[PDB]
Amino acid sequence: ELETARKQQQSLQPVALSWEKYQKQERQLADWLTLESLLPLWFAQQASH
Repeated sequence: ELETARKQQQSLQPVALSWEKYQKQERQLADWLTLESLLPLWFAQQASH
C-alpha cells in the first residue's frame, strides 16, 4: 500500500509542474494579446503630441 501511494505521488508530480508552466504561458500570452489590442492608442497619442 505504501509503495503504491509513493508511486502515485511520483507519477502525479510532473503533472503539477506542467500545469504551472501552462498557467505561466497562458497568462503571458493573454498579456501580449491585450497589448496587441491596445497598440493603436499609444501610437495615436504620440502622433497627436
